Amino acid sequence: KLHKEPATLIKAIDGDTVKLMYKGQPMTFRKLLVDTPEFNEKYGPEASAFTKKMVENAKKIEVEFDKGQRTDKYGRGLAYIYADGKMVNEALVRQGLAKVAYVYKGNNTHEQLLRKAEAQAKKEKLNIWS
Repeated sequence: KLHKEPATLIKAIDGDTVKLMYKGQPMTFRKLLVDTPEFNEKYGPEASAFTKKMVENAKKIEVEFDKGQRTDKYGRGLAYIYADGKMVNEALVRQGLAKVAYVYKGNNTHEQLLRKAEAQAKKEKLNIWS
């Protein structure tokens, strides 16, 4: 069972990385099970803009850790990010602005949900999939 925890946006970084105040401290988060293009590749700025809008325009941001390792080696929180109850990781993939990433260290709870969204984006030849 996973639980959502409040966070506050500090700064949108790129498609799949964002900085938030979490449990009183600023922390950089990496979105679980997604890979957005780096800003200097195709759909990079598109993925960055999408995430940025979602997190800035949200009234409530939440972070949901999975059951695996909670930080990568670069110190980034590994989480599912929600803006107003809506999962940003999922939205990226469904919009075809991110691919589903390999499972990292037991963090697989929403893998099927995301592969589902990705198959549909691909079926629609949407963005990355055009």
